[PDB]
Amino acid sequence: LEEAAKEVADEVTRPRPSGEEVLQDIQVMLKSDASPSSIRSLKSDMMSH
Amino acid sequence: RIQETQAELPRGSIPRSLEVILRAEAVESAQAGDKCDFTGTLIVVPDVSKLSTPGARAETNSRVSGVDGYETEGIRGLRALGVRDLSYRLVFLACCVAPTNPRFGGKELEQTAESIKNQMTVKEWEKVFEMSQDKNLYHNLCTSLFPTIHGNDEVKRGVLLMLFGGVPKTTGEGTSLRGDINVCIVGDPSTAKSQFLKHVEEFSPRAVYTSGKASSAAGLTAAVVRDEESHEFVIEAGALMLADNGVCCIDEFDKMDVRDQVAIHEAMEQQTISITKAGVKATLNARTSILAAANPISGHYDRSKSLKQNINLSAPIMSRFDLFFILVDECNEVTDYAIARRIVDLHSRIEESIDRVYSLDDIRRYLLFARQFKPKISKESEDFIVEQYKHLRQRDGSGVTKSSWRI
Amino acid sequence: VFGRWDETKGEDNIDFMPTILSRFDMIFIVKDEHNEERDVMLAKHVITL
Amino acid sequence: QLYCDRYLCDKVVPGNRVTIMGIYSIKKFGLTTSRGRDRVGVGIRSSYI
Amino acid sequence: FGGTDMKKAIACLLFGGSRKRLPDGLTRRGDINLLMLGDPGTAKSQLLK
Amino acid sequence: DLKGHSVREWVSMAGPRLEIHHRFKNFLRTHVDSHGHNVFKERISDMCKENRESLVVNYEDLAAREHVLAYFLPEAPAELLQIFDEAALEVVLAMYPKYDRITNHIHVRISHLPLVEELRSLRQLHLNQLIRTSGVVTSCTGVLPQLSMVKYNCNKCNFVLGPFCQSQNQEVKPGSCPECQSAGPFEVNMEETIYQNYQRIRIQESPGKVAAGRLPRSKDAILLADLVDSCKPGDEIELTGIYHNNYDGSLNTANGFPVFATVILANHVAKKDNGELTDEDVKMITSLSKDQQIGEKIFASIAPSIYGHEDIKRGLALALFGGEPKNPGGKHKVRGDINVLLCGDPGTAKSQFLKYIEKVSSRAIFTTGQGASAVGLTAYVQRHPVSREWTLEAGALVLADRGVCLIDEFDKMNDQDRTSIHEAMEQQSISISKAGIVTSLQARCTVIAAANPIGGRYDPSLTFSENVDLTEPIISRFDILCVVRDTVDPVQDEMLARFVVGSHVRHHPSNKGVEPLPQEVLKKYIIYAKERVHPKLNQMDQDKVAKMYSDLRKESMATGSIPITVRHIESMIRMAEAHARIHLRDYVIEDDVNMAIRVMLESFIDTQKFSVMRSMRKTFARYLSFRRDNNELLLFILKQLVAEQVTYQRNRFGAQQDTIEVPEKDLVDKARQINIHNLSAFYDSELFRMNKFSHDLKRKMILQQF
Ligand SMILES: Nc1ncnc2c1ncn2[C@@H]1O[C@H](COP(=O)(O)OP(=O)(O)OP(=O)(O)O)[C@@H](O)[C@H]1O
Ligand SMILES: Nc1ncnc2c1ncn2[C@@H]1O[C@H](COP(=O)(O)OP(=O)(O)O)[C@@H](O)[C@H]1O
Ligand SMILES: Nc1ncnc2c1ncn2[C@@H]1O[C@H](COP(=O)(O)OP(=O)(O)O)[C@@H](O)[C@H]1O
Ligand SMILES: [Mg+2]
Ligand SMILES: [Mg+2]
Ligand SMILES: [Mg+2]
Ligand SMILES: [Zn+2]
Repeated sequence: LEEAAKEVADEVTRPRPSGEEVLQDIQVMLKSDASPSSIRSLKSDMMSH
Repeated sequence: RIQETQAELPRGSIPRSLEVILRAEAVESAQAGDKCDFTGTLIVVPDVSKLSTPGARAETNSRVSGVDGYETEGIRGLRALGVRDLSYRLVFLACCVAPTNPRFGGKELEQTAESIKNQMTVKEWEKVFEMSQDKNLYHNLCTSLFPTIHGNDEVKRGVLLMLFGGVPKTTGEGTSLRGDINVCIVGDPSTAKSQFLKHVEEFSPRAVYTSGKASSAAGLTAAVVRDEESHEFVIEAGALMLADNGVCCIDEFDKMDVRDQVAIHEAMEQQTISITKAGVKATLNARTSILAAANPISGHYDRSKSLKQNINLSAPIMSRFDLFFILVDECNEVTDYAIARRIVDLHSRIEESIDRVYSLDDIRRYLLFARQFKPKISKESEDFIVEQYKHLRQRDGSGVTKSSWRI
Repeated sequence: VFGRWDETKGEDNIDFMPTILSRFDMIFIVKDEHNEERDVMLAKHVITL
Repeated sequence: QLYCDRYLCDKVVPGNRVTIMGIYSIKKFGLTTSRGRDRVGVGIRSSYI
Repeated sequence: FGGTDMKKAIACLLFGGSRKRLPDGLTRRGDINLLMLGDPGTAKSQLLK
Repeated sequence: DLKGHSVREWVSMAGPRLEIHHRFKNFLRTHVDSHGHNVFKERISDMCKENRESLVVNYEDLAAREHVLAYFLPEAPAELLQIFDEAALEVVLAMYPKYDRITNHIHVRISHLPLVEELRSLRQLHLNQLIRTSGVVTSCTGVLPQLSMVKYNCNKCNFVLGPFCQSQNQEVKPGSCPECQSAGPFEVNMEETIYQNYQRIRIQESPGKVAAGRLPRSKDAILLADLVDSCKPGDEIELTGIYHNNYDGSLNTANGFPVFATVILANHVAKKDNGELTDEDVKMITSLSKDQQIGEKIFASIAPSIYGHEDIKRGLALALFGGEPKNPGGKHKVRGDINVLLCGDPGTAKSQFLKYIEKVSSRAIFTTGQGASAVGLTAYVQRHPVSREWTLEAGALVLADRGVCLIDEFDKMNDQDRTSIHEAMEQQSISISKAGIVTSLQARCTVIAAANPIGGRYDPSLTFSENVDLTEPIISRFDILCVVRDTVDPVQDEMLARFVVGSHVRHHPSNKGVEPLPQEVLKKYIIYAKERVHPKLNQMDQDKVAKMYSDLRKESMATGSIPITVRHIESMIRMAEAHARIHLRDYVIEDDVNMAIRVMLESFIDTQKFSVMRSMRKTFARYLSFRRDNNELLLFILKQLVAEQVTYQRNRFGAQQDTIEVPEKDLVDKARQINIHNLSAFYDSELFRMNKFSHDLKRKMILQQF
């Protein structure tokens, strides 16, 4: 997703003023409307999710 | 870890401590605060500790010499020659542990009354049974426990009853009922408060004597240190733990800091010491009677004031002392003569001049036995207790003169 | 100073030094000594609750 | 323990109530566990988000 | 209930005056400070809250 | 059969291993019951119902049906338990073939293992054996994720090294990777690894179970994957597990003696205890709510172990139920909490009251004004002593955010404790600005405090505020101020003495209540109070209340007294809402208002000096005697006259006499003064007889025995 964002940002800022020639990495922060789960619920089945 | 007994100490010296190793069956035989005899061998254990200087060291006797590029110098040279420091420390390896002064000559071992009686010899229980049947045993115990003290009979009686103690109980709701009495002696100078406390310390097993401003909270209750060998924590018992099921004798109680008075108060409340320190938490257990001696404010007890106005003990502390004994120096020529006579007789006839009807060992056996009894309260005792309480409260009413402290 | 502003001890009901009372743009004194028909105040509390 | 990154850094201060979204993950620094007095536990790695 | 003048003064505090810095570098504060002295039942803690 | 050479090696062999497998399968299928029920059938049904992966096998019946396995199991519990787990797994798959997608592993726990060794008696004789101990959990880590079936990345070719089983006693380390044959570095692949829950608890001996001169020993246990969070610090548990030695605990590092550290691989944890569900239990709650005397029953059912103090009990019941918090708009915040302050001279059960409230309520934490408690009033941030974790130790006030903060020795707080309590009682939140933390974490507790008066005895000639070491800002934050008052009444002294001596008699370790209403058991009572799920509201009288406050103002500013204020009617509203909640009403009714008025006025009137207290007792007596029947009013008058007489007697007779008496006439006169005029039921009353009173109509005398 972040590589995709880098590409899309490239093709919407194209062309860029000189000095801004190298395309930047885009960090994709992500949010949701789901209700948070308990910190006590962080068992082992949630590892890497 | 054991340490040198007090009678062995030379002048100007701190008591030496050595660590003894207990093995397979001797392994739980010595408890903190126990006077014990250890039979075994003194051994050396290689300990890793230097930088006093390079010292004695071991190395191979084989005459090797590193080649160019591999010169046996430096750390490579020390490693190649097998060089190690010969540093040692002395450790006792005990095959057997016994109490230094056994209570019953028969055999140690759940501690029921029958277990204690079986633990004795035949003559020992002859004596225990004899003194149990002794009419006038109360007076005899008071006189044989405090021979060198003149007068102060009430203080002797109260300290004796403290030594015997009441019955602990647990309520169905979980409330714990204190079953051992605390006594505080308040008095003018030189009325022998410290002497009562010293008598009880030297008589009682599991008795600890501490003073006012010489003890920190950790040394009074509990301290935690880490086990040098394992991942666990070893708990250092303080004064109120070594006095568990015994007596803590706090002399100069009025001079104790509040940071320490709170710890005494907590132990006197719920008979425990909960410690959370240095990685471990643990609820220790302190079923200790307290024998305290306090000086009055300004040194001299003022009979025209309440007990609260005379001692700087906090109300939380005072409220949970069973008996307060005021030892006022009255300047009576007759009592001056009597006290002087007893003191001079003590100093003239040292080993004699005490004729106590029961030896301290006999009383210790007798007390270890009698502490296993849990008397009930009969119905008539209920009724009489209620009547006595009504009278005691009637003492507290108006009209009549003020008492030193309320009922 | 005492707990209730009493007019018998005016100017003695404040224990602030003169250099603090200078720092305050407005100083309000509030009393409660006497009014029978401040009873609408009772009704107001009941209404609000 | 939380691990923030490029623009998640300094987005919050101590005392903030936050809702965190992230990967429940373990530290991967090379299966070299030789701790001292404590840690009787084997196969255990430090968790973070 | 009541306390209308005090409420107006509170509104003035809430907006505040103008903070000046004179050319010599000295500053005049713009913030208003109020003191409420009164009997202990009047809603003046309520008003601070 | 059996009897090879070594039990562990005996059951490691293929023959006996497979034979044990089939024997345990047979036991699982065919151990029916004492009455033909096939307990394992519906046990597996309950397990697979809520995805529980844990099968508890009793030891008693396993020793009954198949004693050879029951002999083998303690000696070689690792292997026998592995066998049991796999046999149970395939039995379950037979019963629920779909269930194999869930956890692919059944944990056989073992209960009632016969011989229980205590923590201090564990030896190396017990190593690698299944033991039962018992103790108290002192510490407990968080649930950690432990590698279970761990896959690695060869970070030379990125091949994922196949799943390796992580044992409890050795760090799994791969050799080469099978593709590129690098011995080189590997890393856990954390996306394809599976983990299991891991928890390390410490269990010491129960302090009661420790001998006279001896310290409690402690052990570490390991909870795995279904056992985690079954224990909490302070729990007394029965722990069954393998007394385990051989993982990495051996002091080989020249630190000293070559000793082995030991752990228990927990197999089974039994918590020895009895918190709220309120399911289907609501109909009986409403049933006794219909009593129309439930209020007195509830007032009578709190602190059953404390004699007397009926008014403190009623106030504490109101505090337990509490009022209605409201915030008109978002700019005017009124609490619903009812805060109680007990100030009374010593030995009057205030500490006992606080202890009871802590027992009966959820979210109650007990703290003391001295330094004698686990939790203090003030927030701080520190490395925790035992967990070593940098934690924000939010104080006692916020730990009871929707509960009760019980503060004993309230008069003995520090300056900073007083500031904390003032902020919590005033704004209902705590403001930290300590380390780098700037936060306002909130504390909406009811504060019940116990204080001793200045000088150790309450002085009725002074106001409440001037014989307690508290400032007015603190005293004003309490809805109920209970002035506890230790006076020598022979009748109540006898009653209390009988009460406490009876308590001491019935709790003697060998062999291990006076109101018109039956007490209510604390269990349905906790549940009843927990029926605060329904809020409550009031649309009732305002002219009576307004007139009452106006009259109170005129009196309390005529007399030079503590003036009634608004907060007194707001507290009266809280107490009315609480009283309505006690009856589950959902509307304040005139009796709720009247009782709240009586309580608010009792609290406000007892806190005046003696002259003002008498005057207000007189002028407001009609408000003050609501639901206060004739029998108790008359008993109070009679006690007053008899005490007057006793003081008169003992002032110049040295002591009070026997058969203390008083005429009929003056009692009649005072009963008229309060408009009784009918004393006959008073003389026939149970309450008259109970107080050691007697009516002597021969001479119009009434007298006490003592
Ligand atoms: N109705 C009662 N009134 C007074 N005391 C009672 C009553 N019932 C029982 N008691 C006993 O009185 C003892 C007093 O202890 P408690 O700690 O309750 O007093 P306290 O009010 O905290 O005193 P202090 O102010 O000195 O701390 C308790 O052990 C309790 O068992
Ligand atoms: N009956 C007695 N009354 C007072 N003092 C006594 C009595 N018998 C002995 N003494 C002596 O008085 C001395 C002072 O006692 P001590 O307890 O040290 O003083 P304090 O009571 O101030 O602590 C002791 O050496 C003790 O032997
Ligand atoms: N008009 C009013 N005058 C006085 N008190 C009021 C008024 N309206 C409401 N109150 C209430 O009086 C109660 C006590 O007031 P408080 O805020 O404690 O004032 P203070 O801190 O000055 O005593 C508060 O609950 C407040 O909401
Ligand atoms: Mg002395
Ligand atoms: Mg205020
Ligand atoms: Mg108390
Ligand atoms: Zn590879």
